[PDB]
Formats: sequence, structure tokens, C-alpha cells
Amino acid sequence: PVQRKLDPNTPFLTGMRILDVLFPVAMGGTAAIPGPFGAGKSVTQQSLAKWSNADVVVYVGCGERGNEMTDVLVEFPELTDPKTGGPLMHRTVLIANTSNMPVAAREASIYVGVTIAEYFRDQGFSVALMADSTSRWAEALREISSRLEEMPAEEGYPPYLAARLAAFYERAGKVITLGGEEGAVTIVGAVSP
Amino acid sequence: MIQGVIQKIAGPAVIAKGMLGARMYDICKVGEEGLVGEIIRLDGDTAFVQVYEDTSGLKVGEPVVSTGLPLAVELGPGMLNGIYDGIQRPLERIREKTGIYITRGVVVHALDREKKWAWTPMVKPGDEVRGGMVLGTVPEFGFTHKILVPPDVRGRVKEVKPAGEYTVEEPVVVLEDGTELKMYHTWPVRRARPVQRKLDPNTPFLTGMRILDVLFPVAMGGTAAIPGPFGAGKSVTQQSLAKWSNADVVVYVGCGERGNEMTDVLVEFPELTDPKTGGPLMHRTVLIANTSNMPVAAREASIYVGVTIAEYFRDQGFSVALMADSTSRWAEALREISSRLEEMPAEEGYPPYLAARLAAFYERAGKVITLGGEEGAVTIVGAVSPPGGDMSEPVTQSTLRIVGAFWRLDASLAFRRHFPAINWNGSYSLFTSALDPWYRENVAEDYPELRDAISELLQREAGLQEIVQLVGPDALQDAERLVIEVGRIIREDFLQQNAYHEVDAYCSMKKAYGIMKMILAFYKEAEAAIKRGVSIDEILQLPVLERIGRARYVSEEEFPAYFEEAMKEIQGAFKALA
Amino acid sequence: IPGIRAQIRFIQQVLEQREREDTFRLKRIKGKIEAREAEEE
Amino acid sequence: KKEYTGITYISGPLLFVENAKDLAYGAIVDIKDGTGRVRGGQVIEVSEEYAVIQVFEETTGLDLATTSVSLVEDVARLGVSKEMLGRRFNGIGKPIDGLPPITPEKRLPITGLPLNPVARRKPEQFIQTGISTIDVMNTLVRGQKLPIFSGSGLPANEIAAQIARQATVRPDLSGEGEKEEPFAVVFAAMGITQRELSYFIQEFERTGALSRSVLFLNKADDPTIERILTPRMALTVAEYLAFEHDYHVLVILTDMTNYCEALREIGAAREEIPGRRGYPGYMYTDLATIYERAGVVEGKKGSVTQIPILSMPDDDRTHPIPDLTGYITEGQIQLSRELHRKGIYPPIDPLPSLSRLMNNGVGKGKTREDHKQVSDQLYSAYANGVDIRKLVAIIGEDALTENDRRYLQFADAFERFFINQGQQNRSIEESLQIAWALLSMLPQGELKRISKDHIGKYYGQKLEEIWGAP
Amino acid sequence: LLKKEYTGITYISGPLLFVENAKDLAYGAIVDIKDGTGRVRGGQVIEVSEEYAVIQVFEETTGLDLATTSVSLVEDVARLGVSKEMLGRRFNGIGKPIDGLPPITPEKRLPITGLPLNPVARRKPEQFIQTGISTIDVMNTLVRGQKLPIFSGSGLPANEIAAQIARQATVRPDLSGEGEKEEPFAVVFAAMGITQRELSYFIQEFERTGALSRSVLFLNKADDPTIERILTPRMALTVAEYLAFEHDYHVLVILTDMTNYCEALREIGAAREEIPGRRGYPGYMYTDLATIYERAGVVEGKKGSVTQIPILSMPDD
Amino acid sequence: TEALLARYRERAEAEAKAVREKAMARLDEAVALVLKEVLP
Amino acid sequence: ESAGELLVATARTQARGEVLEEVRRRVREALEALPQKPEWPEVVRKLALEALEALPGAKALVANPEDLPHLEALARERGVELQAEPALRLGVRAVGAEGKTQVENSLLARLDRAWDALSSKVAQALW
Ligand SMILES: Nc1ncnc2c1ncn2[C@@H]1O[C@H](COP(=O)(O)OP(=O)(O)OP(=O)(O)O)[C@@H](O)[C@H]1O
Ligand SMILES: Nc1ncnc2c1ncn2[C@@H]1O[C@H](COP(=O)(O)OP(=O)(O)OP(=O)(O)O)[C@@H](O)[C@H]1O
Ligand SMILES: [Mg+2]
Repeated sequence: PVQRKLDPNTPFLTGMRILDVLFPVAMGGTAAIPGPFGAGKSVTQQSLAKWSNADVVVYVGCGERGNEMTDVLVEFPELTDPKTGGPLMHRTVLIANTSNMPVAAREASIYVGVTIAEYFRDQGFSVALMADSTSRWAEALREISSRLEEMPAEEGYPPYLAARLAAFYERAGKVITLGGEEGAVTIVGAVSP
Repeated sequence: MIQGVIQKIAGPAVIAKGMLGARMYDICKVGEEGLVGEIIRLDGDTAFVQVYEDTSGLKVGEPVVSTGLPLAVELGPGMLNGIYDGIQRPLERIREKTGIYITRGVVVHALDREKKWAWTPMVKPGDEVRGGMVLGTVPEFGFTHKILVPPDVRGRVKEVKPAGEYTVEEPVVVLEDGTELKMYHTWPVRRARPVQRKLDPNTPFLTGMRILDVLFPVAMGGTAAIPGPFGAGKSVTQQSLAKWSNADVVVYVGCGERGNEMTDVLVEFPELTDPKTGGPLMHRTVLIANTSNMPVAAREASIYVGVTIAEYFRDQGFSVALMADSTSRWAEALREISSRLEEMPAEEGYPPYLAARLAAFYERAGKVITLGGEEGAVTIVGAVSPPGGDMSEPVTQSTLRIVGAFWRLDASLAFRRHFPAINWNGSYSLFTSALDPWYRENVAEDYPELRDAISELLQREAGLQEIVQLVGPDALQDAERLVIEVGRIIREDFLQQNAYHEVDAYCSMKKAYGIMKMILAFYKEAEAAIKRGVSIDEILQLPVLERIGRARYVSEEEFPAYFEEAMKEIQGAFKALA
Repeated sequence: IPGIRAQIRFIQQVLEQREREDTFRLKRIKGKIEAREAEEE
Repeated sequence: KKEYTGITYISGPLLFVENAKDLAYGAIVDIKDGTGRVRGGQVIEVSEEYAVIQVFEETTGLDLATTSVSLVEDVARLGVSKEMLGRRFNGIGKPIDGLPPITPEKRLPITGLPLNPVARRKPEQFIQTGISTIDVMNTLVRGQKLPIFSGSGLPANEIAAQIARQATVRPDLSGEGEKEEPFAVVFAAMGITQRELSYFIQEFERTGALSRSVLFLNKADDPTIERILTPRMALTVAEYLAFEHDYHVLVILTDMTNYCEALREIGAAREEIPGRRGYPGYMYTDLATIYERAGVVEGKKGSVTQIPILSMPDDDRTHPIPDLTGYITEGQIQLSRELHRKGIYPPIDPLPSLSRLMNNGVGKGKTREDHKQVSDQLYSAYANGVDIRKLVAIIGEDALTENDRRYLQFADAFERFFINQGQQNRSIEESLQIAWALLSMLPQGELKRISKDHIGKYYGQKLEEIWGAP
Repeated sequence: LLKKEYTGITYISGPLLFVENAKDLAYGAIVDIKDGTGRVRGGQVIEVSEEYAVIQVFEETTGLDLATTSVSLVEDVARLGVSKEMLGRRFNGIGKPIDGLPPITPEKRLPITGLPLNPVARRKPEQFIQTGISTIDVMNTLVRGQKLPIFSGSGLPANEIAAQIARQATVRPDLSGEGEKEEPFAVVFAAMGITQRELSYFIQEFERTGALSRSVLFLNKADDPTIERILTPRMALTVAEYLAFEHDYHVLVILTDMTNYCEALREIGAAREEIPGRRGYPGYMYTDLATIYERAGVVEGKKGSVTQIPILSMPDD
Repeated sequence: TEALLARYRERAEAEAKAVREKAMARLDEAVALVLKEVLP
Repeated sequence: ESAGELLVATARTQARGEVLEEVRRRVREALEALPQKPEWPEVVRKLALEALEALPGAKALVANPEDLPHLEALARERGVELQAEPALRLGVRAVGAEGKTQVENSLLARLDRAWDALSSKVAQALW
């Protein structure tokens, strides 16, 4: 719970010219970056993780390669935090559930990440959340619905997929915390059509 | 045997009860008419039998009897010169029994039980025997039909029948353990016959047509595909393959063709004569026929029956060519059967296992060492008829992923009177590189490079068609006009072949090599003439061109002297004339 | 011409996919109804 | 007289009857309710617990307390005789002309047995339909399956009636064996309306072609199962006549699309999973069991020829119905909407048409000797003129080569005189004379497809259409 | 140990059979199905409940009957025997020798499905592989531990490219400054639905190169049963992982045709009645392919590596 | 050349005897080892 | 040139396989002498006990007809039925409550089920 929600009026600086100039996203806003394989979703999200003005970065590797999560662990401690000047990894939280890990954990990873982001928001920080691929979460939902013997809506997806996505994305926004402080959560979700 | 009764009838599907102990895919006889069916599902004391023929008039409670064996064919003397349906039923006997129609429930034997055969033993008592060995020989239309012990039978010979006249049913060889071996045995059509080892394809399958032999060859035991557009000469090409191939025995399978097409192939064949002996060509062939209105199961099992017969004749140590008239109609029958079983379609309505079935059918071909220590091979040429000549159709895509050669027939070339009407664009063969060492050892050390020169000349002709269309052939430079004229020479003198001529219908490898040598020599001398100054129209009237054009229609034994004279004429002419 | 052919291919694929989805749903619901009517009685 | 009571379930077209083990699969039954009305039905499934019956017509008055079911036929049979010529039937053999019922020679199962492929022989003789576009360019051969492809608003019924009225054999042209066998027409209509029914009745009665034909007529409001059964009745009659009494039979089936839709409805009624594009997965086999009943047989003089007629749904040749029909048959006749709107009847388009058996039924001893070459030359010339008709629209007439004016005039005169023959009936010789008159407008030496001797025999004639080809 | 036989078979249809009173069968266990004639064929439990268990047969169910067939447990999870002596051997894709030599003596038995690598246990690949092809070496560089498939078509020569890559592969220690000379790659070659022509080409090329002594072959011919096509890549990758991460070998894994694997997966999923994907393929195809592809890589604190070069043909390009 | 092949064949047929000579020294001990485990 | 190396490898592999088959042949032949020698009364009893422990709901105990002098007392110890089948020599098998599940505990089965681990183990002793 929060005390009140506010309209966003400050930019979330991603460090990329085109995104910061032509298609800006506010601190309490939400952004979706879909594209085919090899287009550059993961590289863009990692660049946002490295270069941004957010206080805390939460990265959710939902159903993707293990090397992409190993690279972060290997190289982030060697980098510098743009704001505090300390190690970059000191401000990062990683939730990793790779492709060959159990399917049902993909759904849980998203909720764990967003709850941690909301907690750090409640502490009064500005938080950025990267969801590596929501298509894998939708695939997990499709599998679970298949085991439940339900009726598919479109391409085998359960009829309540849109409600789940809306509930996940509505947790974002700039708010007034119950402690009277101000914080925000920015959600950037990648899609793999 | 297991006997039960019907409890439910629904279309071609019959549900029996009291059939505990029945096995999957066994053959069952339904009702007092003895309609044949196949067991597809078992549960409790219930069996699901899929009746082949129509089930009108059946009633609940009629007996059902299981034979305890799956679909199978009889293999023995008497299969040559015969016409069979999709499940090996002799059509002539059926006609002689029931007139012009095919009535439900007719039973006839695949092999004539009455005719006597001249037995000649080969084994002696006390000899140890093993599956695949030869027990004796019987003559059949000039062939030495070798009686083979069944693949799984093993033991020691107790008694041998002395030489004489015997029927097929008479036990000829008796083993010590009491098993009796006669002139024929039975083998399931859906299990591949065993062999010692598959040899790699290293010798060409000589088809007798220059285009096929030189540009898109198929190896012995290889596989090929061919489209079936109307008015393109496909029937004539297949007939010429049957007549002139290296193969000793020809198997032709019709699997759902039109009634008139099957009538045409049934009437044309008895008139043909093979060149090897001058007798009827039917003495070397087995025909399997299916019209569109025959039962679906027969259409589906026709190709398996045909390939099983081909594998048997290969096991006898022969070389067999197998033609499937249209794999598309077989795929249609498979799709219908799949729809009957309420299965989930994969793509364009076909069942998900279509590619697996096609691969399993095509993999039976090859050159192998038989269990008897001999050598044999089976070569499969399958025709594919996509709906609109579109090769993105799933059956065509599945076929092209496993065959080694593809021979694109075109109707435009036939309309242009270029026969055989096979494009050199789109057609391809994967056997060329592997067969090249055999070519170098057998026909000439320079055959592959010469063939590549022919291909490059054709490609150069094709690479400048746009300017020719825009402007016309006469308004071209000397080089381009010479190249296009050499390409025309190739098309009209080396690629073209007349299937009705006495000496042109068949062409050896040496003859083709000579033609290619002559063409390249002429082209190189003409390029030298252009280098030393000449007008192309002057070259066009050299009589060496008429010599090369008349290089066809010559006897193969006359060919070497003709080739030498033509080469001398080519060498002399380009110095006497500019 | 290639653009029109690509559009035709895409439309054909979409229509075939929708047909397959409808067939699958129909088979599923028919199976459930048959189960209720025959196994549970 | 065993009658079954105890109906346990009625819904839509189906009803379940218990204790009915004696019913055979596919049997025809009679359903009688409490008001004395009798309805028909067919047994589609038999089991120990109950039998499933599909009712022909609506089930409005039925109830579970008084309905009774009684057997009629173990398997569908039809009584046939040589006296059926000149009669009309409703599609299940019930007469509708008001005349007394026929006296059968025998009763035959309407689901005929397949022919033995070794008993068939090659078609060798043609049928004169009286239309120049068919006889000359797309010749129909005895034993062929030559469907007609038409649109939605095109006059296919008129062409069918005209062909039925004008078709005959030509034993005279055979040279030797100059004796005629009896000829008959079997006409099957499926899913037609009242206007079409009246038109066909009047057309057959006005000319006297009724005395030489048998009509099976099924209306749109009739039960669907009767629509399914009608072509089988027609083909049973045709086979009986041809292969027992040595008749030459021509069979015309109208609106195979209606038959396909009826089959789709029946399949959906049995709860069968539909195949591709909603049609049953066994549609190809079902159509083959109808089409493949024509042909010629060794040792017999009779023959059966089929001319299916079907309207493409959206003028789309890739629809499953025309696609399968093309797979099974030996060609097609295509009707053109542009020719119809231009006022040309019959609107047969020669360019997209084809007969695969034409080469085996024409030539010396069968027809006039120059048939094939004339047909080829006509096709080539018309195809060459059609595109010039378009090119002129952009380059102008004055920019043409001189031969192009000849080609333009040939195309226009060909459309005006050859195709547009109207209601008149033309023999083969008259059509060939008209073709030669049209060809004479082209310069000699442009006839690359014809030998010089034929040209010397027949070249140089003015239009015979105005003269009537004496 | 001692065997338990289950004779309560209730229902057989297609590739599935139901065993009635088998409450003791673990989910995913491997069983042996013996019929009346004594022929034994394999199976796997894909669903087990108190009412019955569902076993999927690895080959066709021809000849099975409800009266005489019996089912026996083999092991709770599928396992394969592995040893260093597998190098130079040849197998049929189910773990059985076909080169005529006696069966190997297992050093260990390992589950064929493997276990997911812990992301904190991996290390980032760094070593450049020189394949001798400029288009790859300069523009699409390959690194040890990478999985880099090849996209081809019906007539394209993917097999020849794979053979050339296997022949020419090297490490070039001097440029990287490692200095340590290294052994050549060991090749694990798995074939799925391969024809005789391509198999002969590959075998002859490997014989000409002389790499058979360093290679392990799992060969599933195109006429082999389709269900067994699933287990071949898993067995090959189990062997590769064992060699690389317990004997410091540098392994190069080549998978012949993933299109056949996907076709077999679709054929299974259709029978199992699952929710289809985009073109009839099962909805869980992504996870299934991931569980195969993700087994490559390098591990921190170890010297071995696994590199995958799968080959697949794009249907209709 | 072929002489090296003959030497290798000699080595192979020497090993085919050396291996069994090594094995024959302890075979019954392995028989007892297997027997004590297979029996209950 | 590596052909000789491969010849050596295949020769040694075949020799090792031929040694192992002889080892298992001696093991099985020595095992076969147990019912002929006075060793059966305990081993067969232990196998029957294992079979009954593995299948708690046992109805009957089918075993060797030669063990009946011991079976007639050992079956009533557990209270289950007893049957004899000569084809099941050197083994005891117990059927389920319905008869659909059977446990078989012959010595040959024990050998052929442990033989893989035993082959792994014996190589340590022989070489
Ligand atoms: N901004 C960038 N600068 C340089 N290279 C880039 C950039 N974006 C993408 N790439 C290149 O693309 C490849 C990685 O793409 P990336 O992993 O981002 O694709 P993706 O969209 O995540 O696809 P997938 O979701 O299937 O992994 C690398 O080779 C990288 O060099
Ligand atoms: N290579 C050839 N040599 C000589 N004549 C040929 C050749 N190919 C085709 N023909 C001619 O064509 C004939 C039959 O084949 P055609 O080209 O008419 O197509 P088709 O085989 O009838 O049709 P389909 O290919 O559908 O069976 C023969 O009359 C023959 O004269
Ligand atoms: Mg990514």
C-alpha cells in the first residue's frame, strides 16, 4: 500500500540518445520493448542497468540464457556507480531463473522482483525494474493452463493473461510512501513475439 | 484362434467384444462375409477393428475372427507378369471369378497354387542352413528364381526333395527340428527385410537418357523425385526408364490414379518389348494398380507391398527399379485414414508423421550385401504431383529433404517440342561428386571437367537472355552470338533425345563423352577463330556443324570411328575456313 | 510482385492457424462432453 | 411386421431407439407418430444398447410416448427397368410425373461396386454435343469425365438442357461398323429451386427429349439425405442401362457444390470432426465413388459418360471442390463472365478449357481427318489476337503491324460467329467448315500448325455462318 | 536386485499403453515391455496415478496384447553408463553398441536429462577459435563454450561446412598469450533421422581425417523408431559433459538435424493431446529445446569446455 | 609403408595374448567376488 | 598410419570382453550348483523373505517344487499360499492380492541385474 500516487514529471535518463530524446519515459512510467531475436532487447536493458540515474536497479532474468546472467556477475563489480561512485553491483539485485530451470518458477520470479522493487520504493528510493522477457512468463501460464485442462483463448494462452499483465504493470508509478517520503518504480518489460 | 462378436457398428469402424488376447494391427475377418479389417485399439475385452470395405448390411452379433498375423505378402515364384491390387490380389483371377465388378469378400491366392514348377535342389541332407541362403532354383520367364530360406529360419537340413515338377504348396526342404520350407514364405510389409550391410552408392544407375545420365545422375540404390505436369511426357519417360534401365526387374505401383490413366498403363505395357531379349517387357515387371474408388487401406498399403516385393527381388541378388506413380495420392490416402482416427492434424491437414513415413519408405532403397553373400540394389523413383505446381506443398518439401536427386519436368519445354522436357534449372543431383571417381576410372579421366564445361556453357547462355529478349539475336556481338549459338547446338544435339528412334532411344556414357568433346573442341576453335578474326555467320555454315548434328542416330559400335572423323574435320575446318 | 506474394503467404498462414485453433477447441470440448456423458454416467 | 417402440432421446435430426439389435447398419426405417403421419429415416449407428436413426425431415410432432419405428429395407435398393425412359423421379425413386409406378426387372443396391481395372478399355469414340466450342476444341469422348466450371450468375442450366437436347452419337463417321446403338440421357438435379425445376420440365417436354431420357429431380427444400442419394440412383440406372441393354448413356449432374454442402451438413450431423476448410476429410473418396462409375468395358458395346456441373464458390479454382474435381476428372469446360456480359451465348471460354482425352477420339476413322491441327491453329490464333486487343488500347490501331490487324479481325469474328452460336444445333462438319472459313481470313503461310495438303484442300472460303454452312 | 512384473495392462492405443495396478512406478521411470513372443521393447512413464499409469512406448506397439504382455521396472530415472573408453566407439542412439565390439564397462551412471548449471558457477567464455573460414573468423567469431547453430535448406551443403569446421578447428594459444600447447578437440557426433548417403559421407570424411580415435558417434538412422529420436541429443550431451567436466577435455558437439527432433516432438505431442503452439508444435517446445541447448558452456575452476554446433534446415527457407 | 602395418599387427596379436595372460592370474578371485554379491 | 593403432585397440578391447564373458560364465556355472549341493535351504528362504517383504499384500508364493519340504513350513510362517512351477528353478516369486503384480527373485535375475556394477568392479581386480 501507498499513501497517494502522483503524476510523473521528471525523466528517467537511460543514457541512450534516441530513447532519451525521441521517446522519453518518466520516472513513474512504464515502457515495453518488443522485437525479434537478435534485435537488441537484452543489450538495451543491460545498458539501462549500467547507465541510469536510478538509485537501485532490479533485474529479473525470467527464462533466458545463463551466460547473460553470468556476464553481469563477472563484470558489474568492476564498474563504477554513476551517482555514488562505488561498485556498480552494490546497487543491483539479480533474480535469475534461466530457460532450463523449472518452468513454474518463471511466474514467481516476476512477483519476487516487483515486490522487492516496491519495498525499496517504500524506503524512499527511485527504483528501475527490468523484466527480461514476459513471453516466457506467458508460456509458463500456458503450460499450467494446459495441465489444468482449461480452455485456451488465443494461441493457447489462458483467457486471463491480460489481467495478469495489467496487474503486474500497475505496480509502477511515483508515489508518496506511508512514511511521508517520495519514491518511484520504473518498469521496462521486454517482449519476444 | 481368438473369436468374438460385434457389439457396435459405426461406419467403417466396428467394435468387437470377447476378443481378449487379440494383438495390435492383426488382420481380422468381420461377419459371415469375412470382410478383412485391422485392429487399431485394445481395451479390456474389446478390440477396435477398422474394416477395409463397406459395412452396409452388417448386424450386431456377427462373429469376428482374428488371424493372428499382421498385413503381409506372399513371396515366391509366380509374381512376375502379374497385375495386383494394393494388397496383392490378382486382378485377372478376380475378373474370371466375379465378372467385370469387384464384389465384397472375395478370396484369392496371390500365387497360383495349381501350376507346376521345375525344382532343382542345391542343398544336401545334414547341411547347416541360415536365413537368406539359397535352397534351389526354379526357372521363371528366363530368370533363375532362387528359393530363399526365410530370414529368421535356422537349423540343419533333414530331407531334400529330388528334382522334378512340384507345386508351390509342396514342402521341399525339411529341417531336423521339424520345420518345413516350401517355395514361398510370408513377410510383413511394414518391417524392413534384413541385410548384412548397406554399401555406399558408388556406381551410376544408367537410365539411358543423356540429360539424366550426365547432368543429374542417380546412383545405384539412390532415390529421385519428379513432378507430374500434364502433357510433359512423364509417362513416356517412365516407360523409357522401365525399358532401357540397367535394372533387371521393374516394379510399378499405381496408388490412386484415375481410371483412364490406369487403363492406359495396363494396355500399353503388354505391347512393349525389352531390348535385352526381344520378348515381352511384361516378363520382367510386376504391376500394382489402384483406382481412386478402391478402398483407402489398399491405396495406403500399395507402396509398402511394392517395396517389399522389390526388397525380395533384391535379396535374390538382382537389381530392381521401383517407380511410384504418385506419392501425392498416397499422402492423400494417409491423410484420410488419419482423419478417420480423429487425430490432430499438423499442417495443411496432414498427420504429423507424414515425413517419418516418407523417410521410412525411401530408406528401404540402397545397394546392400544380401544375407546370402550376393549383391543387390533397389532404386526408387517417386513422382510428386503438388496441387498447382507449387513445390511449397508439405509433401514436396518432405520429399525434397531426403531424396538425392530432383528432376524438374516442365510443360513449357514439351510445348516447345524439346524432349525430354526436363529443365536444367531447378533440377539437381547430389550423387555427382561421389560418382566422379567411377567416371574417371570407367568412362574417361576428363569426364567431370568436360561436363562442367557443358554446364558453364548452358549457364552463360542463360545469363544473357534479357538482352536477347529486349533486342534480338542478330543484333549482338560476335562473342555473345557465338555463345548463344553454341548453347543452341547443345540444346538441340546433346540434351534432346527421341524415345521412338531405334538407335537414339538409348545412349551410352562413351557416346555422350564423345558428343561433349566434339562440342567443346568446336567452341574452343571458334573462339580462336574470333581471336584471329572472323564473322560468326561465316562459322555458322561450316559442315562440321551438320556432322555434329548427325552425331546422333548412329550405332554405338560405329560411334568411335565417327567421333574420330568428326574431330579431324573440326581440327581441319577451322584452319581451311576463317 | 514479391510484396503481394508475401502478403498472400502471411494471410494464408494466419487463416490456417485460426482454423487449427478452432478445430482444437472443438475437439477438446467434445471430448469433455463425451467424458461427462459416458465415463461419469 | 416387427415394429420398435421405446424411443429414449430425440434432438435435432437424431433419435435413439432401444432394443433394436435386429436393425442392420444403413437400413431405411419408417417413423410413425401418434397422429398417423409417417416419416423416413436411416440407421447411422447400431449398438447393443441402442440404435441411432437420422430422420429425413423435421421432427416436429414426435414424442417419446407414442412414436414407433419399423424396418423398410435392409440396404438401399432401387427397382430398375428399360421402361424408366420418359419418367421423372424425386431422387429416391418416387415418381412425380403422376404416372403409375414402374414394374421392376430387378432391385439393385444404389452403392454400386467398383469396376475391375483389367476389365476397362481405352475410350475411342466421341459424342457430338452440337456446340462448336466443345466438339472442335474440347471434344468429348465416350467414357470421359468432363466437368463444366461455371460462376454464380452464369447460365449453366441452359447449357445443360441444350446439351441434353442435342447430344447424339455419329456412327456414320466411323466408316466401318455403320450402325447406331441406342442412346439415352440420365439427368440428375440436386438442390434446385422451383424456377429451375419448371424450366427443365418445360425444356424437356417441348422438344420430345423426354422420351429418350430419365430425370431425377431433388429440390432445395427436400431432405438432405435425398440430395446425397440422388446421384447414386442416377448412376445405378445409367450403369444398368449401359451394361445390360448396350445403351450409350450420357449422365449430367448439376450443382455438385450443392452435393458437397449436403455432405458437409450430414457429416456435421454425425458429430464427425470436419477436415480442411470445414469439409469432411473423406470428401475426395466420396467424390471418387461417384465420378469413377463411368467408362467403357471390354466385351460390351455400351458406355457411360459423365458431365458434372459445379459453380465455384468465389470464382476461386483453389477451393476444395473444384480442386478435387480436377484431381479426379479428365479436364474441364470453363465459362467466362465477360463473354456472358458481352452478350455471347454459350459463354464458353476456349483458352482456359481443356479435354485430356481429346487426342484419342478424333482423327481419321473417328472424325474428319484435320480435326486436331485445326483445333491447335484456332487456339493459337485466338490467343495471339486476345492480347493484341489489349495492346491496341495503348499503342493505337495505326501503330500495328499489318498481320496484327488480321489477328484482331480474326478474334472479333471468332467471338461473333464461332462461340456465339445461340440456340442452333451444329454438326461436326458444319463447325469445321465455320472454323476453316474463320481461318481463311488469316494469310496462308501463317498457319504454321497445319500441313500444306489440308490447307490446299480446305483453305479459301467466306463466312458460312450467314449461309448456314450448306 | 529383484524384478517386479505388472500384468494389469488395461488399454493400448497408438504409442501409449495403460497399466492398471502399478502404483509403485516412479514418474519418468524406464520400463521393459515383454510380449508373448519374448521380444522386449522399451518405454517410459509419462503420467502415474492411483487409478493407472501411462507408459509411452519407444517403438511401434505391433504384436502387443492384453492377455500376455507384462511390464517390468528397470530404473527410477533414465541413466547412461559412461567411461573414457567410449572414445572411438559407435552407438545406435539408445546407448547400445553397433560396431560389433563388446559393451563398455561403466565408470559411472548419470541421468540423461542432466542438471542445470548454477549461473554463479559458470565463467565467461574468452578463447578465440580459428575455424579457417574468414566469414566466421573475422565477422562471426566463434568462442569455446558457445552454441552456434547453422541455418540451411534442402540442397545447401551444411554437412560439408560442418565437416570442414571439425577438421580445421584450432585455438591459437600464441595470440592469446596462453603459450600452453593444447590437445585437439574431441568430437561427439549425434545423428537424428540421417540418411545413408550423408552418414557415409560423414564416416568417410572422419576416416580420412583420422579423428575416429577421438570421437563418439550416436547414430539414429532415418528408418529407426521415431520416439528414440528424443533421447539421442540428451545421451550425446551427457557424454560430452562427463568428458569435459571430469577429464578436462575440450569437446565439440555436432547435432545433425534438429528439424527431425522437432518433428518427433510434434508427433509425440499430438498423441499426448497437449495445447499446440504456433504451427501445430507443442507449446512447451521452447523449454524442451532449451534443456538441450543450455548444456554447453565453461565452468569456473575447471579446464574443460563444451561447444555445440547444431544443424537444422529451415523449411522452405 | 606396409612393414609398419605388419609391425602393428604383430603388436596387436602380442597384446591379444598379454591381456588374457594378465587376466588369468586373478580370474577365480573375481568369480568369488561376483558370487558373494549376487547371492543373498 | 593410425590403422595399426586402431587394430591394437580393437584387439585389446575384444580380449577384455572375452575375458569378462568367461568370468561371468564361471560365476553363473558356480551359482548353478547351489540347488544340487546342500546350500539351498537358507538362500531360497532368504530370497522368499525378500520377495514377501517387497510385496506386502502377497497372496501366494510360487517357488521351486524342490523347496517344498521347506516351503510347506515357511509359507505358513507368513500365512500365504504356495504353488510350484518346475520352470522357475533357482527362484521364488510372489503374486499380488489380485495377481496383477508379481515379484520374481531368482538368482539368475539377481546376476543379470547386478552384472553392470560387477563388471565395473572386477576390472579393478583383474587389471
Ligand atoms: N546497442 C548495441 N550496440 C552494439 N551491439 C549491439 C547493440 N544491440 C545489440 N547488439 C548486438 O546484438 C547481439 C546481442 O543482441 P541481444 O542479445 O540484445 O538481442 P535480443 O533482442 O536480446 O535477442 P534475444 O532476446 O533473442 O536474446 C550482440 O552481438 C550485440 O553486439
Ligand atoms: N522424349 C520423347 N520422345 C519422343 N516423344 C515424346 C517424348 N516425350 C513426350 N513425347 C510425346 O508425347 C506423348 C505422350 O506424352 P505427353 O507429352 O503428351 O504428356 P503425357 O505423358 O500424355 O501427360 P502426363 O505427363 O501427365 O502423363 C507421346 O505421344 C510422344 O510422342
Ligand atoms: Mg536476450
